[PDB]
Amino acid sequence: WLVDLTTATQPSVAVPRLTHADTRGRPVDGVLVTTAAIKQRLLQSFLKV
Amino acid sequence: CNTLSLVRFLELGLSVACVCTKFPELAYMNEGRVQFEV
Amino acid sequence: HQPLIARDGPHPVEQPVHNYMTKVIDRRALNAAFSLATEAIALLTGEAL
Amino acid sequence: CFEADIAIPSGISRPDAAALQRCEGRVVFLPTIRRQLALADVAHESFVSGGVSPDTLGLLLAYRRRFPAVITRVLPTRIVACPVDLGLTHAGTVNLRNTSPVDLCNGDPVSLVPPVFEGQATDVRLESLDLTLRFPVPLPTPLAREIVARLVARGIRDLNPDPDLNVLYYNGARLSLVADVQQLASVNTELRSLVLNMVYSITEGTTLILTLIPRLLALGYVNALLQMQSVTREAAQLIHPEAPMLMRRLPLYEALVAWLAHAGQLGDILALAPAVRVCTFDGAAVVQSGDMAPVIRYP
Repeated sequence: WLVDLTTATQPSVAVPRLTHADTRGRPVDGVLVTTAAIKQRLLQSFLKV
Repeated sequence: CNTLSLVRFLELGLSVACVCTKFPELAYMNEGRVQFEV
Repeated sequence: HQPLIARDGPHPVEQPVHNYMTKVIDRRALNAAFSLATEAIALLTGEAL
Repeated sequence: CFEADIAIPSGISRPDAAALQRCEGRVVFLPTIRRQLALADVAHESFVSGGVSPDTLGLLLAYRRRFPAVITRVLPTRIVACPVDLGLTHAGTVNLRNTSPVDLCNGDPVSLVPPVFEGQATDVRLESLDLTLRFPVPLPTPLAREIVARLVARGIRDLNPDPDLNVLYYNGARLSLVADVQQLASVNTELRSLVLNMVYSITEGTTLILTLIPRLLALGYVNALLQMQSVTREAAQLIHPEAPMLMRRLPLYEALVAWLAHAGQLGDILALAPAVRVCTFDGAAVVQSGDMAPVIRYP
């Protein structure tokens, strides 16, 4: 369910030139704002980073 | 009054793999024969 | 500059519309305020010392 | 003063922009006094109260309810109005646009309905976002109280038919109230509910008093002093009306509050109280139609 929701949209006409890293090299391409209540039961059952 | 009127694009690499052979340069041609001997 | 998969057959020819589309900027308020009592007007200026 | 901003919405045309250039100095009504406002609180479409378009009653309820604001300087992306109702008395001089009478050096002008004059005059419409700004008419206190009681009197002769009420001279001019060709047929259907209010508060009370006072004085300082200042006035009205009309206490005193409840409505409805004053300086003391006037805050 998430993985299509992860890419139902399409990438914008945008290169930031200032990227948010992942401590290795990896650039971040999404945000996924959620509520506090949903984020709890989502993380502990659908692993993790 | 703004930029970002730019997108970029190209497509190769797999564009030769599935093709899985190529003769380039067809000239003024009429008939192409390939015969099989098994 | 959208791609073209320019076709074989006598179906008529593709045509690249490299159109300029515009958008429209909104305007927002974001207002904030804070009180100040009847005293501390002579104060913070230098009157009632 | 405390100037308040009304936000211009999105894409309008240059005649819609020029419509905003023919209104610099009009009168604007608004519900709340938030320092940033939008145009959605302004339009005549924001006057819907029961799902239909308001009448001249339905406007004069709101015209006594919400708050006047006068646009000093027009702007792109904003509307600056220094509102009247804020500020101390006789301060913050503001400038208005006259309509056909004078607005003399005094008079204390009053905002009131458009359809007592030409209805599709001053109903200025925005074409792009498709809204309507029906600006009220600033009339001074004597004539404003004059014309309000004439058309509802003209509504009576238009109600159930069988002099001509419409001449009404000013100090110099002859004021043509009748804009005949298409307005007056729309007049008696846009003051339509309002005439019933001026009537029903008269038919109830007079037919209540003629079964109140005969039920009073014998059911004593108010007794003999009832007709003391009403000698040959109320007994004469008891002689005239009670003869050519018809003639119960527990529904009666129940009707006593209800009529007088409707009476307290109408006093807030009618009589058009002054809100702003013309008392200028170094003017010709006499304003003409289309010319500005320095207007000061409180009556």
